[PDB]
Parts: sequence; structure tokens; C-alpha cells
Amino acid sequence: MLNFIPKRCPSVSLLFGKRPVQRIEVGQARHQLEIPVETIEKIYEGVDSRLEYHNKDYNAMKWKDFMKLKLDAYHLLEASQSETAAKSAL
Amino acid sequence: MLNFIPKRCPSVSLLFGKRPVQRIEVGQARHQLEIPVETIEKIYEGVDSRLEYHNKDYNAMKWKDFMKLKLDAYHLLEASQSETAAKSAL
Amino acid sequence: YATLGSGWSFSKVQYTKYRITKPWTTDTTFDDIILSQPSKEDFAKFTKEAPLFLRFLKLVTDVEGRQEAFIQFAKRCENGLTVEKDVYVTKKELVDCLWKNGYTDTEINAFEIAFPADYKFHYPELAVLFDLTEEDCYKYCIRQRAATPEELVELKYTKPKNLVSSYGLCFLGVWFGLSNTVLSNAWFYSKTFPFGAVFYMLGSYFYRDIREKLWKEEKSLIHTAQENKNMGEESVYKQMKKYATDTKCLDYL
Amino acid sequence: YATLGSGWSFSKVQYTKYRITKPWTTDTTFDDIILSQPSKEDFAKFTKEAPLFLRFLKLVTDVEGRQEAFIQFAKRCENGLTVEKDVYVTKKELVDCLWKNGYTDTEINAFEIAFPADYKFHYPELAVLFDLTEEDCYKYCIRQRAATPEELVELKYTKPKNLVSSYGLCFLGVWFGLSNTVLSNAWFYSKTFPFGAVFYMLGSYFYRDIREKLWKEEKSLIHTAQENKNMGEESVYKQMKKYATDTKCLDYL
Amino acid sequence: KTLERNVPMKEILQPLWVVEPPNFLRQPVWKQFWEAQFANRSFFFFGNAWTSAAAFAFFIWWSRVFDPPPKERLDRYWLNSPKFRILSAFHNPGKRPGLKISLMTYE
Amino acid sequence: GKIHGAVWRMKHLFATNFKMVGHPRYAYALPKNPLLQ
Amino acid sequence: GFHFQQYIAMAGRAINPVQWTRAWRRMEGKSATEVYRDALAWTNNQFAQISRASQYRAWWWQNPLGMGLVLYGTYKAWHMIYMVRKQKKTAQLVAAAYGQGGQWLNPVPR
Amino acid sequence: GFHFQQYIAMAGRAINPVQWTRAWRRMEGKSATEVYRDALAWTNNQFAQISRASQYRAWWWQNPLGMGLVLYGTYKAWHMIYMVRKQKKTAQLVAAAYGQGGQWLNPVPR
Ligand SMILES: CCCCCCCCCCCCCCCCCC(=O)OC[C@H](COP(=O)([O-])OCC(O)COP(=O)([O-])OC[C@@H](COC(=O)CCCCCCCCCCCCCCCCC)OC(=O)CCCCCCCCCCCCCCCCC)OC(=O)CCCCCCCCCCCCCCCCC
Ligand SMILES: CCCCCCCCCCCCCCCCCC(=O)OC[C@H](COP(=O)([O-])OCC(O)COP(=O)([O-])OC[C@@H](COC(=O)CCCCCCCCCCCCCCCCC)OC(=O)CCCCCCCCCCCCCCCCC)OC(=O)CCCCCCCCCCCCCCCCC
Ligand SMILES: CCCCCCCCCCCCCCCCCC(=O)OC[C@H](COP(=O)([O-])OCC(O)COP(=O)([O-])OC[C@@H](COC(=O)CCCCCCCCCCCCCCCCC)OC(=O)CCCCCCCCCCCCCCCCC)OC(=O)CCCCCCCCCCCCCCCCC
Ligand SMILES: CCCCCCCCCCCCCCCCCC(=O)OC[C@H](COP(=O)([O-])OCC(O)COP(=O)([O-])OC[C@@H](COC(=O)CCCCCCCCCCCCCCCCC)OC(=O)CCCCCCCCCCCCCCCCC)OC(=O)CCCCCCCCCCCCCCCCC
Ligand SMILES: CCCCCCCC/C=C/CCCCCCCC(=O)OC[C@H](COP(=O)(O)OCCN)OC(=O)CCCCCCC/C=C/CCCCCCCC
Ligand SMILES: CCCCCCCC/C=C/CCCCCCCC(=O)OC[C@H](COP(=O)(O)OCCN)OC(=O)CCCCCCC/C=C/CCCCCCCC
Repeated sequence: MLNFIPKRCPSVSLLFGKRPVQRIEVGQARHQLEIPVETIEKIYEGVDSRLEYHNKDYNAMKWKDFMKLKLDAYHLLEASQSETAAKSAL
Repeated sequence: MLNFIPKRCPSVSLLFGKRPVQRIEVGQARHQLEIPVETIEKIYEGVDSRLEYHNKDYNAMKWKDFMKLKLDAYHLLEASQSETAAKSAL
Repeated sequence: YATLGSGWSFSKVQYTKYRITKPWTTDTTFDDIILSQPSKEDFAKFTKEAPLFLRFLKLVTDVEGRQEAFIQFAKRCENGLTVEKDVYVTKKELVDCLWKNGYTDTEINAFEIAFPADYKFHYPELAVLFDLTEEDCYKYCIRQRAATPEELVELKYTKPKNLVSSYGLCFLGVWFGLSNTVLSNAWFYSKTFPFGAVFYMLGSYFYRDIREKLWKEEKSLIHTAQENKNMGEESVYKQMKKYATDTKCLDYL
Repeated sequence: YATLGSGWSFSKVQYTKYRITKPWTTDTTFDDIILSQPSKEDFAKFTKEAPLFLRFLKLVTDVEGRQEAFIQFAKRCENGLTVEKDVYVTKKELVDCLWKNGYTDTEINAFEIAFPADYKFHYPELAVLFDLTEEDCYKYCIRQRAATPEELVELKYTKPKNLVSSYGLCFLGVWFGLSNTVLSNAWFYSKTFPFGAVFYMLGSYFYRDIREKLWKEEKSLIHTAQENKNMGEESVYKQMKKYATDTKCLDYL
Repeated sequence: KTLERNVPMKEILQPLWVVEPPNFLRQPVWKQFWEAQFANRSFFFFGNAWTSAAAFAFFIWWSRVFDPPPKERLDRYWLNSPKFRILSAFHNPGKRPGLKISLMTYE
Repeated sequence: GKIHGAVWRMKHLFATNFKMVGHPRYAYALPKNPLLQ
Repeated sequence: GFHFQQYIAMAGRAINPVQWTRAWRRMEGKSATEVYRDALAWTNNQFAQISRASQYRAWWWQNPLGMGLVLYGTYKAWHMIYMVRKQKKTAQLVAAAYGQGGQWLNPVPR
Repeated sequence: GFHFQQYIAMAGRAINPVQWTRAWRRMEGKSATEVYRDALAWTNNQFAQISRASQYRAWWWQNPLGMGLVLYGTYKAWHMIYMVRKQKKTAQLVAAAYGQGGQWLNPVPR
């Protein structure tokens, strides 16, 4: 994934927080996934506003947080690839 | 009206005599009118095949028959315009 | 060439400074049908999905009483129907034809509910569906496409031809046409560039005023003709409706 | 300018020898939005029919609890809504936005059943429907139109400018540029016309081979990137699904 | 049955004839010209009709004014003419016809 | 060109009238309408 | 106007000698009336294409003067390619026969 | 390339003297850095328009060589308009000072 976080201003992302939920399509099969808007808003605390790209519609996160996120993704992916993975995240 | 009779060949008028009825829209309001295909085919007895116009998709009638048709139309129209018209065509 | 179409809309076009663009293809090229005068082999081919049409065809054949045609067409069409791409008739045109030729409302509604609005029927489908010849269906489709020639048609791509001879002739042209003082003449600078530039500037500045002043009369004539047609048709229709009830005298007698 | 759009389709275009044509208009002209950089006053205006939208608006306002807005907008919009013509958002885009931002299936189905598929929402409609600012809605519509810039936008027609000075400068250009032996030179005939003509012929004959040989690598890279994205997303999703049932331990305890 | 013949477009789309203009009168030009003679103000070269222009042209052709000059009058204009000089030079490729022209004048 | 313009106007102004089967100055020669009385 | 490239290609094929043999073979069982009618039909097809397609289509060379500019350009190209070449030849001829300006000399004084 | 007509119009406005007074008034409360940044931004906007719109749009002058031909034409026009004019002036200067070819004469023999 890229470090491009869409601006939640209505001129860019119309209707961001009008409802308490976000939805996304995942993969080639386009599975649906719903995510709480608070879980999402947790990103805009690490978002950095000095940086703006792609027609000034996307900000960038701080590398610390972005790489923590990438590491969680990578851990999940390698666990999926492996077979001795733990049956729980506890 | 013009003396342009469409060719009933399927390369021109697809599905001419597949059914026993023809339909047309009339006027600005586009009233529907149904006409028997035999009443229509009566025209292709006066149609002249030597003459072909408009990409060779329309033949021309013989002037005698075409003008008889125009005269009937004109009589109906002037009767509609007049008020002393006969209440019946008998 | 004749101007085909059943529309009374007086339509003119204004041009841009950009060319028409189509998706990239390594084997096809888009062109105007009237300017190309293409043939069936010049047309490009593609594969179309059958099932949605084969279901309706099975229904129609079970109704009419001819299943050999359905079987043959299905065995021909399996793995998709290979057909010329830009030889088709739209659903709206087909429905208009059916209605004006006397097909029942049940059949028309079947067509409507069976096929999407943007479906495109090709000549083999038409032939197998109406028990006609593919030649006649092809000609009908071609006429209906020429009626709307603003849409480009897709042909097979062919390399240019006679490039070497054309290069020779163009070299000869420049060698004989630029070895002169024509583009540096007092005549040029005094008449050719001033008159031409003035005409170009006036045309660019009054491009639309001129067109409107010219087309005023044609627009008025077309309006008059359409109004006369409408009023006459309406009058005749209502008068025949008045006189429609003059046949029951006999069955009363 | 940035390349906006959410599509992964590697799209290239091939050109024709015909220009884009639009219906005749005495006051408007079609142009590219990025090349024109138009403003709100440069955009052309037109009147749109309200009722179909005003019904849905009344419903939404009765649901949300704000009827003053509906009353004001209806009194403003009566006799049609006067609005810029090519500043809109399509129904599909709006539905995608609603779905990804969390509007309920009931509301989405209401939108779908209420408006046709080819309906076009403008920024005043969006603002009055979502309690937003017309400025923000205008900017959003502009971004969504720039995402699809192949479609020309309709501006107010303006006469050409500076024609007299341009004529003077072009006369000066020809007077200084054609008073020479450049287009009749041995250098011309030996290098300029042969090299240029050979380049042109080779380009015309291998126009597509060159493009394909160049774009091969970019196509492969895009394919690889998309495959990696898909596989990673799927793996993460299925693993989180596996671990989704690790919260009930507490409520069991 | 299936279609295999390569159908040309000329069997479908017929082009209009525009090379030679239409004749809405459905009458030949000589008959038009003859009819104009009996119409008022269009007799032969009187009037301002096309037939009048055509008859005036034929009249000046039938006259003598446009015929070539006689040998007794050649040296008035023709022997000092650009057309004559250019033709003489062209048909005597590598020669100078000034002397022969002087002798033609003498003759 | 004059003839062309004349015919081009005659087309639009006559061919779709239903009232001009011929020219009005010669309507005396037309048959009589059986619907009038 | 249209198909100038096709016209150049036609001229090239015409000058190619092999095409001369091909045409010699094609002329077997053929009449002058047929040849003339075919050529006239080709020209009419070109002009009819123009008349029809100018109503709805615009070429890359479209301009506020339309096809008038393309026709003027055709004329000017013909002029500079043929007539000015003939003028050059005639100028050299006159300069070798009489001297420059020899065709505009005054008659010998009497 | 694009907007050549707009560029010609800009040159015309620039040479128009009234525009000189207009620019004199506009330069009130303005800095050289601002002027330079504005000009650089205008040039960048032109080139960015090109880079973006060449991906999906084709101009009337599109050809199998693309914008290379338009750029070559710009160069050739500049050449014939400015450099060949300067060459003509230099040629007349040299012909008046030394004679035709005077700048290529051999050194005086010793
Ligand atoms: C009265 C005084 C004056 C009298 C003197 C008159 C002098 C006349 C001279 C003769 C030339 C006439 C003008 C036409 C020229 C040809 C133009 C042409 O066709 O080019 C287009 C030709 C076609 O390509 P294209 O148009 O792009 O696309 C079409 C395809 O190619 C498809 O093309 P295609 O399918 O139609 O044909 C293909 C053909 C194309 O090849 C050619 O270029 C054709 C050249 C043929 C010349 C024949 C001259 C005949 C007259 C002279 C007699 C000589 C005796 C020989 C008799 C022939 C038997 C061997 O061959 C090939 O491409 C390769 C395959 C080979 C197959 C076999 C070909 C031979 C066929 C058998 C002979 C047929 C004879 C016909 C009977 C003629 C009766 C009158 O491409 C070329 O340009 C070829 C190169 C150009 C030739 C010159 C090469 C450079 C050398 C320059 C010479 C040196 C500079 C001068 C100094 C000389 C100092 C001494
Ligand atoms: C060191 C040794 C060398 C020293 C000597 C140097 C010699 C320099 C000579 C001066 C010329 C410089 C080159 C620029 C020329 C102007 C080019 C131009 O602007 O044309 C475009 C102009 C604009 O049209 P457009 O570009 O298509 O569209 C824009 C709109 O027009 C919209 O345009 P706009 O809104 O921007 O302006 C409109 C203006 C356009 O009218 C014009 O053409 C402007 C002409 C102004 C010339 C001023 C020359 C100043 C230098 C000489 C000083 C003379 C003392 C007078 C001082 C001025 C106070 C009265 O007027 C009008 O169109 C009509 C309304 C009138 C409103 C009032 C205008 C006057 C304003 C008050 C004066 C402002 C002075 C500014 C301070 C200057 C300080 C340096 O249209 C024209 O082409 C006008 C006709 C062209 C003029 C020539 C007419 C043919 C006569 C040829 C002369 C005879 C042949 C030569 C033989 C001579 C033998 C003696
Ligand atoms: C003389 C030529 C030789 C020049 C010197 C030798 C130099 C050799 C190097 C060549 C390098 C070329 C430079 C390439 C860089 C790119 C240039 C470019 O593409 O944009 C040019 C530029 C197009 O601007 P744009 O950014 O593409 O925007 C287009 C607009 O939106 C408008 O949109 P639109 O859709 O309405 O039209 C688009 C476009 C359409 O352009 C076309 O597609 C051409 C249309 C006809 C097709 C056939 C073309 C060739 C034969 C007819 C034209 C003859 C003139 C030669 C034109 C060469 C350019 C194709 O418009 C034009 O470009 C009009 C050009 C034709 C103007 C005719 C003026 C006649 C006065 C001269 C007397 C007649 C000719 C005398 C014989 C000359 C024989 C050499 O064309 C202009 O010149 C703008 C004129 C602005 C008004 C100025 C006041 C009127 C003065 C008229 C003369 C204007 C200067 C032209 C001088 C040539 C005539 C003497
Ligand atoms: C030198 C110019 C001065 C000439 C002498 C003075 C005469 C003055 C009177 C002018 C009268 C003009 C005649 C008007 C009648 C209508 C003509 C017409 O519109 O159709 C023409 C015709 C277009 O045919 P078409 O029926 O419209 O169908 C188009 C195709 O479908 C293809 O579709 P497409 O979409 O792919 O492309 C459409 C169109 C696109 O045309 C365009 O829009 C132009 C694109 C660039 C925009 C800027 C144009 C000006 C600056 C760049 C071009 C410089 C050359 C000047 C071109 C003038 C024409 C615009 O294609 C072309 O026309 C290509 C023309 C450019 C060929 C460049 C060859 C370079 C060799 C010479 C060295 C470089 C130049 C030296 C400096 C010369 C300075 C004067 O163009 C051709 O020449 C066909 C060539 C066929 C291959 C021949 C073998 C290669 C030989 C190359 C030279 C070909 C002859 C051109 C001589 C000029 C270069 C020396
Ligand atoms: C008078 C009633 C007729 C009125 C006109 C109605 C139209 C009649 C149509 C008749 C068709 C005749 C077609 C003639 C075809 C001509 C063929 C042709 O030209 O052959 C040559 C030959 C002429 O040869 P040249 O005399 O050598 O001329 C050489 C030029 N330098 O043709 C003729 O002879 C045509 C003769 C008729 C010429 C026209 C007569 C013009 C006379 C004008 C009226 C003169 C009035 C003078 C009255 C005198 C008052 C005191
Ligand atoms: C801008 C204003 C321009 C006006 C110029 C228009 C000039 C019009 C005058 C010409 C007509 C004058 C009538 C002369 C009749 C004289 C009496 C007469 O009948 O003599 C007959 C006599 C024929 O006799 P023969 O030669 O012996 O026949 C031998 C047969 N082989 O008629 C003639 O000679 C013909 C006279 C030719 C007149 C000169 C032609 C001039 C060319 C004019 C056409 C060019 C366009 C003119 C502009 C049009 C103005 C409307």
C-alpha cells in the first residue's frame, strides 16, 4: 500500500463522516468489508498535513505509523502463507 | 404526401407481410392507427418498378392512382374544414 | 449519397480542434462507412455471447414450430457467435419495425423483458429469428447503420500502400513546385496573403453569424413543411374517425 | 496535471483523420477542461427540470428534519433550475460514494428506484441534499469531471481576439521567412526532405509495432502490481476473518 | 443457411449522380434556345437571357472581326506578337528566328 | 440556379400540404366532392 | 476534398510499368464506353462522398473557410508544379532565341 | 504543442503600447521574484497540460510522428524568420566591407 491518505474535506471525499461506517471492496472477487469510522479516524492523528500529493487531495502519514501498519499487514500475510501459524492472536 | 412507396423486400422493409396488420403514428400527438395489409398491398398493384428513388428503396406509383389517393385525402380534409359536410359517406 | 433517416430534426454540427480517438487495437481501425465503402471481409469480426439470445430463440422456435433451425444455429454458435462487429440493428429500431409491421404487444413485451436496452442484434440473429436470409439482414443492418453515419465502424487494419512511388512523386512535386519565387513574390505579399488572411479573419470572427443567416430560410421551410404535414394528417384522421361508423347500416338493415 | 481516476485499466488511444463534432449552437463551444482551465462564468448555463428531484428532496427532508431548506430550494428552483451545464456527478459515482461512506441499503435503493440510470446530479442538488456547501460540491463535481476528461465540456462562445495584431505579426513572419532560398536548397532536397520523408514513412508503416514494443514493459509492470495488490489484500482479509472470533473469550469468561 | 459471399457496398448504398447537373425542365438545351426565340424580349441576341448571350457570342464568331488577318496585314500586329515569337522559337528549338521574321515582314 | 431554388422551395411548400393537389387557379377542373352538400 | 494520399498512390501505381501489363491483361474483352463510364462513376462517387459527408463530418483540415481552402491549395500546387515549370522552360527558350524580354520588344521602327 | 494562436495574440498584446501602460500600472506593489515565479508557473502549466492531455487527446495536427513534427516546425520557423534574416544582414555587411566571400579569404601570402 501507498502512504496516500485521502483528505476528509467534502471538496475531496464527499460524505466522509456523514455515517458511522466505511465500506471497501477487497481482492479480485471484490469481497465487501465494513470498518468503523473511528478505527479509520485513528489514521488522521498520524496524518501529516505539510505533505500533500496527487492534486493536493492526499496527505501522507508519519513513517513510524505507516510502517507499523505495513508490518501488521505483512505479519498477517506471512501467517496466512505459513501453516504453523497460531490459531489465535492472543 | 410523396409518391415514394417503400419496397416490401426484406432487405429494405424487414417483416412487411409477416403479420396481417400494419401500424402507423399520425400527427403531432402521434395517434395510433392500424391498417389491413391487404388494403396496403392494393397499392403495389399500381406501383411502378421502373422507377426507384432514395437509394433504390422506394418505387413510384402511377400518377392516376397516386392522384386519386391525393384527391380522396383532399376531399376528407376539406370536409373536415367545412361545417356543412355530410354526416355520412353514403 | 442519399441522406437516410426518418428524422425531421434539422441538425448541423460545429467542429473542434481535436480528433476522434478510439481505444488502441493492433488489428482494427475505425473509419466512416460512406467514405470507406467497406465490404464484408473488410469489416472486423468478433465473438458474441449466445445464451441470452438462444433462450429467446428456443422460445420463439417452440412457438412457431421449427426446432431444426434452433438446433443448427446453436451447434453453429456454441463457443460464441463469430460475426462482423459493426453490422447490427438496435433494440429500439427492431421494436419500431415490429410495431409498425404488426407484431403483437405480447411479442413486443417479450422482446423488451428479454433483452437489455443496449443490446445489439446482428444479421445472423435476425435471420434465424425471422426466417429470412442473412444477405437481406446484412443489407438491412448496413442501411440502418448508414442512417446514423456519425458513428465510425471498425475495419481490419491494413498497412499503407504505394509508399515508395508516393515518395517519388512527392519529391518530384517539391522539386518542381518550390524551385521558384512564388512564395516570395510581390504578388504574394500584396494579394495572396492579404486577401486570404482577411477572408480567414472575417470567417473566424463571423463564422456563426454567416451560418445562421444562411440557414434561416431552410429552417423556416422545414418548420412549415412539418406543420403542414401534421395538420393535414390530424384532420384526415379525425374525419375518418367521424365516418368510421357508416358500415353498421348494412348489418342493421 | 495529475492523472485522476480510480481505474487500473491501462488505456491507450488511436486517432482518426476526422475531428470531433457536436450539435450546432450559436452561443456555446465545446472544449477540453484541462486545456481551457475554465471558470464558473466561462461555463455555459441551462435550465433543468425539478420535480423528479424535488420529490426525493421532500422525502429526504421530511426524514432528516429540515423543511426550510426544501421550501427555500423549491422557491428558488421553480420554473426550472438554472445551473452550469457540464458540472455534474453521475448516479453511479454518487452511489459508489454513498456505499463506501456508509449509507444504508434502504437509502441506496431509494436513490436507485427514484432516479434513472442516466441522471446527472449538479452541485446545488448535492448541496441541498447533503447539507453541504455549493462551493465544495462544485469542486467535487469538477474533480470528477476531470477524472474523465475525454468528454468535452460546454463553455460560452467568445469571438477571437487580437486578430489585427496577429495578422500584422503573421505578415511579418512570412515577409522575413519566405524571402529566402531555404525551401529550394540542395540541403533541403538532400537532407530535409529525404530524412523527414523516410522517418514519416517508417512511422506510418510501423506505427503500431513501435508503440507495442514500447508499452510491453509498462503493461507487464501494471499487471504485476495489480496481481500483488490483489493477493496481499485477499490474504490479509482471510487471516483477519480467521482471527475475528478472538473477542468472545472475554464475554465467555 | 450461412452467408459466405463478400457483399460489396455498391449493392446496398447507391450514390447520387452529381457530376452532371439536373435538368428540372426535362428538355434539351437546343429546345430551350428555340423556345426562347418566340418568348417576348428573348429573340436571338436581344434581351439579357442566357440565350441572348449565346446568340451574341455566335454572332461575333460568325462575323469577321475575330478571324485571322490577311497576309497584307500580318506585319501590322502579328509579326511583332509575343505569341508569334514564342511559337516560332518553340518550333525552331535551337535557332534564332529574328532574321526569318524580318524576311517574313519583307515578304 | 434560379430554377433550382424555385423547385427547392416548391418541394418544401407543396409536397406536404394535402391542400395543394394542383394549383388553385385550376381547381375548377377537379372533380366534385361527394361529402359536401 | 479527401483521399489525397490515395490519389498519390494511384498515380504511383499508374506510373509503375508492371501495372501497365496488368492493365493490358484487364483490357481483354472491354469497351471504351465501359472504361469511360467506370471513370465517370469513380469521379461521381468521390464528389458524392464529399456532398454527403460534409453534412455531418469534419476532416482534420477543417477551417472557417471549409473546403474552399483545400481547393485553393490544390490549385496553387498545380500552378507551382506545372505552370511555373513551363514558364521557366519558356523563359530559357526566349532568352536563348531573342534575349530576356524578347517577346515584349517593340516593333522595328520605320 | 498547443495554443500557438494564443501565443501570437500574446505577442500582439505585448507589442501594443497601451498594454505597456497597463503593465506599468499592474507592476505597482510587485516584486521581481513574484514576476519570475509567475512566468515559470505559466510555462510549467503549458508543459503540464501537454504531458497530461497527450495521454488521451489528439490535436488536429496529430501525425505518425506526433509532437516531434510540431516542434521541428517551430524550430524551422524560428530559423527561417530570425537566423536567415541575420544571415542576410551579415552577408550584405561582408559584401560591403570586404566583398562577397571576404570572411573566407586566405591569409596574405608571404
Ligand atoms: C524515347 C526516349 C526515352 C526512352 C527511355 C525511357 C526510360 C524509362 C525507364 C524505365 C522506368 C520508367 C519509370 C517507372 C520507374 C519505376 C517506378 C516504380 O515502379 O517504383 C515503385 C516501386 C513499387 O513500390 P510501391 O509503389 O511502394 O508499392 C507497390 C509494390 O511494390 C508492388 O509493386 P508491383 O507488384 O506492382 O511490382 C513489383 C516490382 C516493382 O519493381 C519496379 O520498380 C518496377 C521496375 C520495372 C522497370 C521496367 C522498365 C521497362 C522499360 C525499360 C526496358 C528495360 C528492358 C527490361 C525489360 C523488362 C524485362 C526484364 O518488383 C518488385 O518490387 C520486386 C519483385 C520483383 C518481381 C519481378 C518484377 C519484374 C517484372 C518483369 C518485368 C516487367 C516488364 C513490364 C513490361 C514493360 C513494357 C513497357 O518501388 C520502387 O520504387 C522500386 C525502386 C525504384 C526503382 C529505381 C531504384 C533506384 C535506381 C535508380 C536508377 C539510377 C538513377 C538514374 C541514373 C541512370 C543512369 C543510366
Ligand atoms: C529611436 C528611434 C525610433 C523611435 C520611433 C519609434 C516609432 C514607434 C511608432 C509607434 C508604434 C509602435 C508599434 C506598435 C503599433 C501599434 C500596433 C497595434 O497595437 O495594433 C493592434 C491594434 C489592436 O487591435 P487587436 O490587437 O486586433 O485587438 C485588441 C483590441 O483592439 C483592444 O486594443 P486595446 O484596448 O489594447 O487599445 C485600443 C487602441 C488600439 O489602437 C492602437 O493601435 C494603439 C496605437 C497607439 C500608438 C501610440 C504610439 C506611441 C509612441 C509614439 C508617440 C507618438 C505621440 C503620441 C503619444 C500618445 C498620446 C496621443 O485604440 C483603439 O483601438 C480605438 C480606441 C481608442 C482609445 C484610445 C487609444 C489611445 C490611448 C491613449 C494613448 C496611449 C499612449 C500610451 C503611452 C505610450 C508610451 C510609450 O489594432 C490595430 O492594428 C490598429 C491599426 C494599426 C495601426 C496602424 C494603422 C495603419 C497606419 C500605418 C501607418 C502608416 C504606414 C507607415 C508610414 C509612416 C510614415 C511616417
Ligand atoms: C505559407 C505556408 C508556409 C509558411 C512559411 C514556411 C515555413 C515552413 C515551416 C512550417 C512550420 C509550421 C509551424 C508548425 C508549428 C505549429 C503551427 C500550428 O499548427 O498552428 C498554427 C495555427 C493554428 O493554431 P492552433 O493553436 O492549432 O489553434 C487552432 C484554432 O483553434 C483554430 O481552430 P480551427 O479548427 O478552426 O482551424 C485549425 C487550423 C487548421 O489548419 C489546417 O488544417 C489547414 C487547413 C487547410 C488544409 C490544407 C493546408 C495547406 C493548403 C491551404 C492553406 C495554405 C496556407 C498554408 C498553411 C500551412 C499550415 C497547414 O487553423 C489554421 O491553422 C489556419 C491556417 C490556414 C490559414 C490560411 C490563411 C491564408 C492566408 C495566406 C494566403 C493563402 C495561402 C497562400 C499560399 C501559401 C502556400 C505555402 O494556425 C495559425 O496560423 C493561426 C492563425 C491565427 C489568425 C492570424 C490572422 C490571420 C493570418 C492568416 C495566416 C496565419 C499564419 C499562417 C501562415 C501560412 C499562410 C501564409
Ligand atoms: C513543404 C510545404 C510547402 C509545399 C510546397 C508549396 C505549396 C503551397 C500550396 C499548398 C497547397 C497544399 C495542398 C492542399 C490540398 C490538400 C492537401 C491535403 O490536405 O492532404 C495532403 C496529404 C494528406 O492526405 P489525406 O487525404 O488528408 O489523408 C491523410 C491520411 O489518412 C493520414 O492521416 P493522418 O491522421 O495520419 O495525418 C493527416 C495529415 C496531417 O497533416 C498535418 O496535420 C500536418 C502535421 C504537422 C502540423 C504542422 C504542419 C506544418 C509543419 C510541419 C510539416 C512540415 C511540412 C509541411 C506540410 C504542409 C501541409 C500541412 O497527414 C499529412 O498530411 C502529413 C503531412 C506532413 C508530411 C511530412 C513529411 C516531411 C518531409 C518534408 C521534410 C520536413 C518539412 C520540411 C520543411 C517544409 C517547410 C515548408 O498529405 C500528404 O502529403 C500525404 C503523404 C503520403 C505519403 C507520401 C510519402 C511521404 C512524403 C512526405 C511528403 C508528402 C507531401 C507533403 C509535402 C510537404 C512536405 C515537403
Ligand atoms: C431569321 C429567322 C431565324 C431567327 C433565329 C432563330 C434560330 C434559328 C436556328 C437555326 C439553326 C442554324 C444553326 C447554324 C449553325 C452554324 C454552322 C456554322 O457556323 O457554319 C459556318 C457558317 C458560317 O461560316 P462563315 O460565314 O465563313 O463564318 C466564319 C466566321 N469567321 O454558318 C452559317 O453560315 C450560319 C449563317 C447564319 C449566321 C447568323 C446570321 C446573323 C445575322 C444577324 C442579322 C443581320 C441583320 C441584317 C439586316 C440588314 C438590314 C438592312
Ligand atoms: C462595359 C461596356 C462595354 C460595352 C461594349 C459592348 C460592345 C457592343 C457593340 C457590339 C455590337 C454592335 C453591333 C454592330 C452591328 C453593325 C451593323 C451590322 O449588322 O453589321 C453586321 C456585322 C457582320 O458583318 P460581316 O462581318 O461582314 O459578316 C460576315 C459573315 N461571315 O456585325 C459585326 O461585324 C459584329 C460586330 C462585332 C462587335 C465587336 C465585338 C466586341 C466584343 C464584345 C463582347 C465582349 C463583352 C462586351 C461587354 C458586354 C457589354 C454588354
